[PDB]
Amino acid sequence: IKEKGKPLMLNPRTNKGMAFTLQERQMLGLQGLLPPKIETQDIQALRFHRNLKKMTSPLEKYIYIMGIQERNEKLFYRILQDDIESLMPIVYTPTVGLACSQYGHIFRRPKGLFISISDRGHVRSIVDNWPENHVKAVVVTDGERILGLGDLGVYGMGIPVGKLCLYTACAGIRPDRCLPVCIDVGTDNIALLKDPFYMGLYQKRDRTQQYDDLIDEFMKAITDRYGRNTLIQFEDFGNHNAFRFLRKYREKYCTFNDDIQGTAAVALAGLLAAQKVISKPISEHKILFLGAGEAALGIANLIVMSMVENGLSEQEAQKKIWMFDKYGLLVKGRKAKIDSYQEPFTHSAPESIPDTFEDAVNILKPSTIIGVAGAGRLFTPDVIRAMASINERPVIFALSNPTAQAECTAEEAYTLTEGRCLFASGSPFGPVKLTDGRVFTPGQGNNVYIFPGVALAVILCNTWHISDSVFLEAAKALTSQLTDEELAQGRLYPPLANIQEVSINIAIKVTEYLYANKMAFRYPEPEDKAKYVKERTWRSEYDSLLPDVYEW
Amino acid sequence: HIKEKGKPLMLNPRTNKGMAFTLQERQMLGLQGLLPPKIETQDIQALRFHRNLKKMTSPLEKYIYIMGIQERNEKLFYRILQDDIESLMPIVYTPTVGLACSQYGHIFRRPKGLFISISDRGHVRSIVDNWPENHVKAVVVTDGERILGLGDLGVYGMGIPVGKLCLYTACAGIRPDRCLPVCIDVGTDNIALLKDPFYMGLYQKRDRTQQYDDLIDEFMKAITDRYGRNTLIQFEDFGNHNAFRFLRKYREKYCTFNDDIQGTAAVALAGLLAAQKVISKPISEHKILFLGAGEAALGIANLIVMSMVENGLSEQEAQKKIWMFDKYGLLVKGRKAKIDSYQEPFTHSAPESIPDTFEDAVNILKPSTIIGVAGAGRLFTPDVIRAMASINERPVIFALSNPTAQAECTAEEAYTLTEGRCLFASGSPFGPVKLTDGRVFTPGQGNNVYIFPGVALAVILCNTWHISDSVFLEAAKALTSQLTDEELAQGRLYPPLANIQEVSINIAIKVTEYLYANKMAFRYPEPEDKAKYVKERTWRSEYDSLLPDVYEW
Amino acid sequence: HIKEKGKPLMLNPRTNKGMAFTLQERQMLGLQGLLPPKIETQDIQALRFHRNLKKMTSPLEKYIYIMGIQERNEKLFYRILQDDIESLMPIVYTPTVGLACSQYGHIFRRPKGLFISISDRGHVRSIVDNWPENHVKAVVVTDGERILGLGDLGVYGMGIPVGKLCLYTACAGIRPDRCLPVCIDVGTDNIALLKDPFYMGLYQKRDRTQQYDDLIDEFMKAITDRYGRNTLIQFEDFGNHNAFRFLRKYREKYCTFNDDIQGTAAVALAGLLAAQKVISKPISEHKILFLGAGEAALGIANLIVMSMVENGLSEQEAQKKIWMFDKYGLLVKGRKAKIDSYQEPFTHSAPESIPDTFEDAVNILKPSTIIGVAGAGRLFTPDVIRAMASINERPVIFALSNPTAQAECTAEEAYTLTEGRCLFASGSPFGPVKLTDGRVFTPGQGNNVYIFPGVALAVILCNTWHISDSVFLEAAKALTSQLTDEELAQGRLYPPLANIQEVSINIAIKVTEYLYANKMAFRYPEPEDKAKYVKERTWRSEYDSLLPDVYEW
Ligand SMILES: NC(=O)c1ccc[n+]([C@@H]2O[C@H](COP(=O)([O-])OP(=O)(O)OC[C@H]3O[C@@H](n4cnc5c(N)ncnc54)[C@H](O)[C@@H]3O)[C@@H](O)[C@H]2O)c1
Ligand SMILES: NC(=O)c1ccc[n+]([C@@H]2O[C@H](COP(=O)([O-])OP(=O)(O)OC[C@H]3O[C@@H](n4cnc5c(N)ncnc54)[C@H](O)[C@@H]3O)[C@@H](O)[C@H]2O)c1
Ligand SMILES: NC(=O)c1ccc[n+]([C@@H]2O[C@H](COP(=O)([O-])OP(=O)(O)OC[C@H]3O[C@@H](n4cnc5c(N)ncnc54)[C@H](O)[C@@H]3O)[C@@H](O)[C@H]2O)c1
Ligand SMILES: NC(=O)c1ccc[n+]([C@@H]2O[C@H](COP(=O)([O-])OP(=O)(O)OC[C@H]3O[C@@H](n4cnc5c(N)ncnc54)[C@H](O)[C@@H]3O)[C@@H](O)[C@H]2O)c1
Ligand SMILES: NC(=O)c1ccc[n+]([C@@H]2O[C@H](COP(=O)([O-])OP(=O)(O)OC[C@H]3O[C@@H](n4cnc5c(N)ncnc54)[C@H](O)[C@@H]3O)[C@@H](O)[C@H]2O)c1
Ligand SMILES: NC(=O)c1ccc[n+]([C@@H]2O[C@H](COP(=O)([O-])OP(=O)(O)OC[C@H]3O[C@@H](n4cnc5c(N)ncnc54)[C@H](O)[C@@H]3O)[C@@H](O)[C@H]2O)c1
Ligand SMILES: O=C(O)/C=C/C(=O)O
Ligand SMILES: O=C(O)/C=C/C(=O)O
Ligand SMILES: O=C(O)/C=C/C(=O)O
Ligand SMILES: O=C([O-])C(O)C(=O)[O-]
Ligand SMILES: O=C([O-])C(O)C(=O)[O-]
Ligand SMILES: O=C([O-])C(O)C(=O)[O-]
Ligand SMILES: [Mg+2]
Ligand SMILES: [Mg+2]
Ligand SMILES: [Mg+2]
Repeated sequence: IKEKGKPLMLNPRTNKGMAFTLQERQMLGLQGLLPPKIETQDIQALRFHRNLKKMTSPLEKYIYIMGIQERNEKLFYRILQDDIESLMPIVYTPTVGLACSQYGHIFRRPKGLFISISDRGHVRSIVDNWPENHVKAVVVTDGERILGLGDLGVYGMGIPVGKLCLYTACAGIRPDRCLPVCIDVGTDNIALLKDPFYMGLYQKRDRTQQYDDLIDEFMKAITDRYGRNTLIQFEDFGNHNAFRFLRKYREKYCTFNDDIQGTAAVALAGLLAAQKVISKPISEHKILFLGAGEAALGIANLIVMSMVENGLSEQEAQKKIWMFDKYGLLVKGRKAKIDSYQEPFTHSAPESIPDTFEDAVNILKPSTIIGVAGAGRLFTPDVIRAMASINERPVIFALSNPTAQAECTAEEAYTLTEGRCLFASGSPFGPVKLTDGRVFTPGQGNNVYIFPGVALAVILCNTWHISDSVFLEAAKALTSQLTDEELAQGRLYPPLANIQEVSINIAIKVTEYLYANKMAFRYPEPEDKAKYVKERTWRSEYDSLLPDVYEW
Repeated sequence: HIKEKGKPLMLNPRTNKGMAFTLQERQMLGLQGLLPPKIETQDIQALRFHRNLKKMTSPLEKYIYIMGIQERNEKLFYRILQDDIESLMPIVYTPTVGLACSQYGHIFRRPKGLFISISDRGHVRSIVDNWPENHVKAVVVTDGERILGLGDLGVYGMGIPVGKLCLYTACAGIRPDRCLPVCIDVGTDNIALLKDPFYMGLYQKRDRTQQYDDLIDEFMKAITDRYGRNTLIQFEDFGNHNAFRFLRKYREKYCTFNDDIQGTAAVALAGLLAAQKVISKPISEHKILFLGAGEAALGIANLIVMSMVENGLSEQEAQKKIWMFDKYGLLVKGRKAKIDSYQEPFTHSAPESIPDTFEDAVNILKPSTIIGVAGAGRLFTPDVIRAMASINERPVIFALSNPTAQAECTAEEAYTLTEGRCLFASGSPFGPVKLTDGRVFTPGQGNNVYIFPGVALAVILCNTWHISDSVFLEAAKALTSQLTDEELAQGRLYPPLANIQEVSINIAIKVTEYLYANKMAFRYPEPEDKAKYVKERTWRSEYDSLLPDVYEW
Repeated sequence: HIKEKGKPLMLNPRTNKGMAFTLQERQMLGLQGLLPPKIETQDIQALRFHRNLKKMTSPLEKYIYIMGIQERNEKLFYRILQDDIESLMPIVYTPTVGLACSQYGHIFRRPKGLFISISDRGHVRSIVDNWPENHVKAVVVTDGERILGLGDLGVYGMGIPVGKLCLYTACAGIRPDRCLPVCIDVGTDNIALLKDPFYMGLYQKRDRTQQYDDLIDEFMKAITDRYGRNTLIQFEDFGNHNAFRFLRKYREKYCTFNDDIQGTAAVALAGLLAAQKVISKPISEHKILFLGAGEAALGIANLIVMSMVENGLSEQEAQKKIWMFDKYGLLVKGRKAKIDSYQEPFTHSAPESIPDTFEDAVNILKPSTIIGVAGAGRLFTPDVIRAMASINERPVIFALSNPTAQAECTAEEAYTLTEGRCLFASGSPFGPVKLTDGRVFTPGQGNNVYIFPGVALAVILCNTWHISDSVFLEAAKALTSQLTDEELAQGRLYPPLANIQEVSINIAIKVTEYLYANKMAFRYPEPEDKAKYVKERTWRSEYDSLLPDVYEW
């Protein structure tokens, strides 16, 4: 450290609080600025857990926890490590959605970097104002699709912040390497345009060429300063923007879209867990999507990929996937629009065309339904019953976030199918106990299981581009951790409590893959990939700040 | 002008404006992108705070929130306090500060002052040199032995100096960067705190050896060696034995007063003088009974004596009108319970019947004014109050013990049980009391917050070197002289807390006029307009421009 | 963009522009008033420097002045060097750097690199972490045992790494903030320096135990642990024993070369190849006699062998054409004086008469080329030169020892005593020589300054991990291929120092083309235009704008 005195306490990266040793206090001029008491991290973690028990509302817990990030960074990640299953719903979905919805009302300090359309031509100067020099990972949003909550504008910054908290908490990616970015080009959210506390420009979303040119400039500005292999994770962008940006940049920059590719990886891993229980033939698979956007087309393309990898044709796989959007079932000649990514999953109309999603369950008789509409409880009791009628063990994935936007609950799923269904949710549900005393612990089909492990590997390997097949390996490495006990309880994913261990093992496997496929440019290639990744994880343990005094 | 730019301007609460950093400021000082594109006014920030607060329940949750602002955006903190000081005084000051000190270590996020332990001994100078501010003018110091009526809280007592200096700035516009809260940690005799794993002081019993005196000496020297021999040092919540002997040892050697003796003396008297204006009771017929013979008791009594002496009476026949009743019973000549030097002048020949209870002391001595400063709970019982309503047409009842739980009685039971005839003041805030007959009594708060800001400002601006007991007499006069007829007519013996800013400045003005008149001011030259002089040197909560001066040649 | 403003921008020579700080820059960055109202161009600053210099006498006074600039205004320093590198090369480099190192401690004002002593042992990491620059790409390191021909100068030798890295930037446009000069102090065997009170190293004799190897190891690890395993480490002036065993121990384990072996090998060869172009002497008839069998001797010999081997000859019959004559006399099989591993291939069966002097070795062996690398003075005597002019129509005479005093002979006495028939190169600079018959010979300087910049730039930009002897062979080819006919026609066996910038960049370009072709480059992606790639990444001496980006919304 180059600074001494009070600045060590005002900088949350360095502030240890009362856990500054007596030597550190004397040698760095902190003596008297701290109480005479000298604490351990274990005492601070305890103080935190005592105060958290007295708190009632999840938002109040979010303001407290996220407050600690701006006061004592080490302690922030220590309390996250202490019980991440407990705190995931608070720092992440669903509470982060509540946080974003009124970000401007709970604001205390900015977090991450803000690039506005008014800053077009000057984005380098902005990027140059970020104090950290060795940034390896960027999570960026323009706030247009923040979960199922729609266009929240600059309020969307809460999502990148949450994502990069989990980079560190799960994978042990260095916080000071992490850069959360919000692109502000306006918002079409009229409620926010008359909110006097809104933190963005008071304008409707700029959709001219200035938009595309701004994202170009942001991409050039980031890599110019930090490195051409700088990982840029796109999050909660609008459908149209999500896709064309992913394709326009995936060959030019080290990028991926968490909502398309990250979701695809966690969904499949869930379906591969389900298929290990069911053990049905790969020919008797009809997958029906509620929603035909980022998450739908993403998951679909990666299913096809593992089906092609595991037996049948590419054209055989696409006829097995069906999609029902806002306008009706995706069928050739339908009056409503079809984009180029929806083409492979749009089919010639069947005998009768469904009006509602329940009619589509009965007509198509699918073995698995997946909900990514962000449109609320559309896996109605009838849809769930009909799905349990048609299948001995139906697969119901209600992945939409947050909880209110979810297609159905864990209880609704396990009850109406009499404990037959294999269930995963995007937002976390607790264990379900049915009338006959059977306990079902639902798994969370959320891209939190992927993006950390993937990100760490891509960084540590100095990888330049991320193919769809990297998300296949993560999908395989996630399910390859699920034990027989955990699946006997109905979990299609390992427990959220072990997501650290899971994300590390995923990074190791994705590391091995990237090296074996000439995608790693970190010379020299390490022998023990396990020990390589494990000895490079950031730790929440306080470091020594004492200068090296010695001998002569 | 600022010496630093970039992220450090936001990490420093002295300089952080949040989204009130102008576009130009963001671009020139390298903040562009580090803040949301939104540019805000303090008015918008202020409004964000109030909507958040309306909306919390527990007073302690409000304390953690408001005091949090002081470590994020200092300007906004004081703007918040200024917007509605009466609302927030209960939260930042008595009683909620007591609740906060009682678990200071359970709610700790950042330190908020200078900590000088008994281990830090012979090295106090280097610790004072670790304080980042160069021009400190005002120290409030405690050892935590007498935090309100909550007794020995040790380092947990730091909450009190912090609160006091927030009010230096909020009431008198004394500059925060010139303010230094200090906690002297010599251990605590509070066994509950020694068993608490979150305690912030040394895990040891209160050191009462020579080393305690040697440490306070070294502190007084270290502070004045760095910041100046006329650096204001306010002693707060030190506990009877130490408060007095330190006041006397240092009052002529440094620029130092004890707030719990002299401050509370001045506000009590100002309350008694406001009471005199409605009663007009002949001076000879006055009789004051104190519940307690401690710091506040003896402080208030010495300023009453001085006021009586100034108005005709002699020292001896003024002291004869003051009785005191401590934990061992009434104070009379040759009792089993001890009588210290300061208590002797008020220890009189035993009456006919020596009372065992305080109610007996009322019915015997038949006092006109009753002052409670015991910190021992609800000792002004309904029967104590009734007896006062019987003996006196207009009984004066000052229940000054803090916090609210330790007060001798409420406003409710004072105004009720005297049939709205009493003249009442509390130490801790009470709301207006409506009696069955429809009359609405608004109780005034006899708390030293009405004194220490104005006096402190005057002393600082006048470069005063030593504070006489006579300054506090002038403070009391200055304070009561601002009480309007209409406010005295609703039962207020003090101006409302809502106006404590202008009251505090007016006190400061009057005290500077006095300090100059009596050749106690050492600021050259003497200004012509003392009102204009004080008013133009008050710190403002309005954001300063941080823009470099850019101009054409 | 800069992180700091105010006086610190002037106290840091990396950022100080002096009066070239624009009005806007002064006002926004808080420099207004700290600088004279005058605003200047680098052209005016440059002009101020040259008028001051024209006008000093002693070379050492010029060295103290120019090297002073590097610690005041770095941009201006390199601008100065760039304006006229040929003029100032004698002052900042050989020979005046030798004079400077010989009394480095008498002229000391500021330190100019990283000092790692044998006392600093097991703690080398913390010392490397004290260097304020985060992105070091190029280290030049010495232990001071072999500073030029001046031998063991200890810490006084630090002058040499400083000089080398100034030329990294001046010649190859390698970024100064990425450059780290290092001095390893393990004591000195120089008794004169141990008696000097101004000596800058430990007052102890050169430690030659295991701890010396353990320290160099720890240095190699500490540097690469912080800055990267492919961090270029140039070994300079280490002394025969250590130079070779460290080169071999580390050449395949780190990105490291020895400049006094491999650099001087490449420039010597480039000189010999330029000589071949005018003589066209059949390969079989070549015979090279070295005065010295040290670092430079063995380095140059190994690159000659490789060039001959590439052009048809075998290893054995190439080595048979190289003879060496050290301090003990000629090197032949089974002599009293020792023969180390690296010397064996060149140690041949004794001729008819074993010479006692070097002149005898010429008259016996009748060599076509004579190379002096003894650092032992004027050993190429008039009779040595005459004998060469007799034996050879066009004798090749390379007097490469540095500095000027230690050179084997001058240009004057080479061109004179061979009647302007010799092909000559010096290690230290000589002016043009006009003979009585009117012909004017311009001597070229066979000095490794022509190699280490270009090679270093290539290695850095190509992210090369290990340097093969073959890279230096390509450097030699690249260097001589820039020698024009007109320059070779005035007696230059090297391009002029005036053009060393573009020569150094062209070397770098050619070496990058080679490193990529032979899969030694690890910078992804491979660029299409290698010339454009190198040229667009050179550091420029032109001031950068330090203005915050201010713009309207
Ligand atoms: N669990 C996870 O890890 C994860 C990851 C990414 C996205 N999601 C969630 O998926 C949901 C949508 O994500 P997206 O990025 O695909 O959004 P999107 O805009 O790309 O896609 C929405 C799709 O759903 C359709 N739809 C909307 N309302 C409908 C209705 N009532 N009936 C039928 N179809 C309807 C739309 O027409 C569109 O095709 C959100 O709730 C989001 O938070 C979850
Ligand atoms: N309103 C104000 O401005 C203000 C200022 C200072 C102190 N106070 C309050 O006054 C109280 C005491 O302050 P202090 O510094 O004088 O304390 P202190 O320690 O100096 O003395 C307390 C006195 O009360 C007596 N006492 C204790 N218990 C008693 C009982 N049951 N019956 C009768 N007497 C009893 C003690 O013997 C002693 O004489 C505290 O609650 C404090 O918060 C209020
Ligand atoms: N137009 C105006 O508003 C106006 C006019 C004249 C002076 N001033 C102010 O007065 C100051 C001049 O200082 P000076 O050195 O001549 O001493 P001074 O004579 O003005 O003040 C006397 C002492 O009180 C201190 N002091 C003044 N204001 C204070 C505050 N708000 N909080 C704490 N301490 C305070 C000073 O540091 C000094 O030690 C300037 O900072 C200036 O802002 C303002
Ligand atoms: N970032 C810079 O500009 C900079 C400056 C000085 C030195 N260095 C580097 O320091 C290196 C020493 O270790 P290393 O980085 O090579 O280890 P490494 O090569 O094993 O690390 C591989 C990559 O992942 C990054 N990385 C390692 N641990 C990480 C973590 N916990 N979170 C996020 N990213 C992580 C590294 O920065 C590197 O880019 C040198 O190789 C040198 O190149 C970098
Ligand atoms: N021009 C250049 O680029 C360049 C590069 C490196 C070294 N040099 C110079 O070459 C000289 C030696 O360098 P080195 O590293 O090879 O030194 P070294 O210590 O490796 O060896 C010097 C050699 O010269 C021999 N020698 C010494 N005195 C002699 C004498 N009187 N007669 C014959 N031989 C004698 C020694 O025995 C030894 O073989 C130094 O002056 C040095 O400055 C020049
Ligand atoms: N138009 C232009 O002039 C232009 C175009 C492209 C890049 N650049 C420059 O190239 C750099 C990009 O760096 P990168 O991280 O992509 O590595 P890189 O691939 O450009 O360079 C390869 C290695 O050489 C180093 N390097 C480059 N120039 C150097 C110098 N002058 N001195 C010392 N070391 C040097 C780098 O740090 C890196 O380790 C930028 O700093 C930029 O100024 C300039
Ligand atoms: O409204 C603000 O800018 C800051 C609020 C806070 O720090 O609480
Ligand atoms: O206990 C600490 O040191 C910090 C606590 C917090 O920031 O809340
Ligand atoms: O500045 C100088 O000239 C010398 C400094 C020193 O000897 O330390
Ligand atoms: O953050 C998430 O959980 C996911 O990316 C989503 O958009 O629903
Ligand atoms: O702080 C106070 O309100 C007072 O000084 C007391 O001690 O009660
Ligand atoms: O520095 C030089 O010129 C050369 O490396 C030498 O050692 O003579
Ligand atoms: Mg998302
Ligand atoms: Mg008090
Ligand atoms: Mg050398």
